[PDB]
Amino acid sequence: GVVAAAEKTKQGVAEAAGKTKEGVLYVGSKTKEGVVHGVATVAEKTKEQVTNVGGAVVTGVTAVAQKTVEGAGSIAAATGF
Amino acid sequence: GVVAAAEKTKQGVAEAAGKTKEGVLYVGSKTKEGVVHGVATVAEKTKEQVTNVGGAVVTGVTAVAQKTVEGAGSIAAATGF
Amino acid sequence: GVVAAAEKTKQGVAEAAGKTKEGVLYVGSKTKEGVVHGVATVAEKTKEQVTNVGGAVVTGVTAVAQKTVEGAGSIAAATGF
Amino acid sequence: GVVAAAEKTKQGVAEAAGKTKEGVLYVGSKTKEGVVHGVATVAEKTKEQVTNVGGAVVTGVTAVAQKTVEGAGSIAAATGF
Amino acid sequence: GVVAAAEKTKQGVAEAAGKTKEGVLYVGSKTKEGVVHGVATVAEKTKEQVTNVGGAVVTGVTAVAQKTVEGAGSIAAATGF
Amino acid sequence: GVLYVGSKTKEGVVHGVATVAEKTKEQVTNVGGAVVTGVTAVAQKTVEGAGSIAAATGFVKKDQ
Amino acid sequence: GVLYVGSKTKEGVVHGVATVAEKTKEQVTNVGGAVVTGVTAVAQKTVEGAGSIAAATGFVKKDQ
Amino acid sequence: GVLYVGSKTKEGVVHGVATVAEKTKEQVTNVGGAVVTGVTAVAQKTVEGAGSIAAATGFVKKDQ
Amino acid sequence: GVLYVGSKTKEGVVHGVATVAEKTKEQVTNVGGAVVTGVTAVAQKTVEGAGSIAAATGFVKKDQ
Amino acid sequence: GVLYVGSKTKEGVVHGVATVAEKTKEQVTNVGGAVVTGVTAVAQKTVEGAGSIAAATGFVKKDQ
Repeated sequence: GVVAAAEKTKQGVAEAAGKTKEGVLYVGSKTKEGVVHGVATVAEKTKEQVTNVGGAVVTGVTAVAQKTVEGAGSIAAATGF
Repeated sequence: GVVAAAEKTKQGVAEAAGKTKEGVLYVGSKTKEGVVHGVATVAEKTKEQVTNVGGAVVTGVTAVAQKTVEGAGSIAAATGF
Repeated sequence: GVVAAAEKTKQGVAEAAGKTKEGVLYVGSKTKEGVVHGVATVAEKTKEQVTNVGGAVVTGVTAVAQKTVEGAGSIAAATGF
Repeated sequence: GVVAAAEKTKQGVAEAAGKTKEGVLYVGSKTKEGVVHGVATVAEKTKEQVTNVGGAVVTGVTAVAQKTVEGAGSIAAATGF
Repeated sequence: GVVAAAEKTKQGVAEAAGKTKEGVLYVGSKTKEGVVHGVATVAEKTKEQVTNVGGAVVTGVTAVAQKTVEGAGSIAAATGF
Repeated sequence: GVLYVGSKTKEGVVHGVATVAEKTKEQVTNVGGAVVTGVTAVAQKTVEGAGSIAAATGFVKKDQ
Repeated sequence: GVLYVGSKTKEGVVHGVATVAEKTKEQVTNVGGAVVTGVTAVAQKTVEGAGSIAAATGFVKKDQ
Repeated sequence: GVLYVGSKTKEGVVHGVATVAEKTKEQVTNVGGAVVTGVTAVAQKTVEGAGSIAAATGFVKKDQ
Repeated sequence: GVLYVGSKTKEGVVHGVATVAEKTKEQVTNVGGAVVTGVTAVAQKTVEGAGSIAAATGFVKKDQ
Repeated sequence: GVLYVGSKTKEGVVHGVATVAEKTKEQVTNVGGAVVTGVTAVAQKTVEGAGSIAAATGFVKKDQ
């Protein structure tokens, strides 16, 4: 039994709410998951060599956002039998 | 039994809500998952060599946003039998 | 039993809502999944060599947004028997 | 039993809603999945060599947005028997 | 039995709420999970060599945000039988 | 020898203005004045002139 | 020999203005004045002039 | 020989203004004055001039 | 020989202004004055001029 | 030979202003004065001029 009321006013507002469940607000928010940012470099001479044989190799600048549910999550997996 | 009321007003508003469940608001928000950003480089001489044999190789600038449900999630997978 | 009412007003509004479930609002929001951005480089001489034999090689600037449900998700997969 | 009412007004509005389920609003929102953006380069001399034999090679600037349901999703897959 | 009321006012507001459950607000907040940021370097001569055989190798600048539910989560996994 | 290769430039730009008004009541009673309550995006590059208003919103000018 | 390769530039830019008004009541009674209650994005590069208003919002000018 | 390679620049920029008003009541009664209660984003690069207002919000100018 | 490689620069920037007003009551009764109660983001680079207001908010100027 | 490689610079920047007003009552009765009660972010780089206000908020100027 909720009641509001205004009378003999020049500017009146009557708000009446019985039950309320507010919700989530993301205002101007930020989120970063698995991020690289601003990787500056100055190298007069650069050399990068990779010699992979039957394996997994992951080089360079990498960013990964990985959600696995029922499996083996990895970035570089190698397996033999 | 919710009730609002306004009377003898020059500007009146009567709002009456019985039950309310607010919802999610994303106002001006940002989200980054698996992102690279601003990778500057100055290299007078550069060399990149890769010699892969029966394997997985992942180089360079990479960004991955990977959602697996019922499998093995990876970036570089190698397998033998 | 929700009730609103306004009387003898010059500008009146009577809003009455019995039950309400608000919804999601994305106002001006952004989202990035698997993104690269602003990769500047200055290299007077550049060389890139790849010699793949029976394997998987993934180089250069790559962005991947990969959702797998019932399979092995990867960026570079190699398999033998 | 929801009721609204306005009387003896110069400008009146009577809104009455019994049940409401609001919906999703995307107003001015953005979304990026598997995107590259602004990849500037200055290289007085450039060379790119690839020598693939029975394998998978994926170079250069690539962007992939890949949704697989019941299969192995990849960017470069190699398989033998 | 909640009640509000205003009378004989020039500017009146009558708010009456029976029950309220406020919600989460993220206003201007930030979050970083698995992030690298500002990795500057000056190296007149650089060399990077990797010789992987049947194993997993993960080098360079990497950022990973990895949520696994029912699997072995890793960055570099190697297995044999 | 200038070179623009894929460059960008924004001079006097209004970009990406989003707005939502949901179930908002509103009652205005204006008498000889200005009442602004809506979206308004103005973008200019050059506005040159003495005694000149370059962008006005809800303005009331009564001089002598 | 200038070179712009993928460069960017923003001079006088209003970018990404988001706004939400949900279930807001509002009652204005203006008499000969200004009332601003809405979004307003102004972006200018050059505004040159003596005695000049470059951007006004809710302004009341009554001189003699 | 200047070189801009992927560079950025922001001169006079308003970026990312978020605002929410939820269930806010508000009652204004203005008489010959200014009342500002809304979002307002102004971005300028150059504003040159004697006796010039470069950005006004809720202004009341009554000179002689 | 200047070189900008991935550089950034912010001169006169307003970035990331968030605001929330939830269930706020408010009652203003202004008479010939200024009342500012909203968001206001101003960003300028150069504002040159004698006797010039570069950014005003809730201003009341009555000279002689 | 200057080199900027991934550098940053912020001159006159207002960044990340968050504000929340929850269930706040407020009642103003202004008569010929200034009342500021809202967010206000001002960012400038250069403001040069004799007798010049560079940023005013809730100002009342009555000279002779």
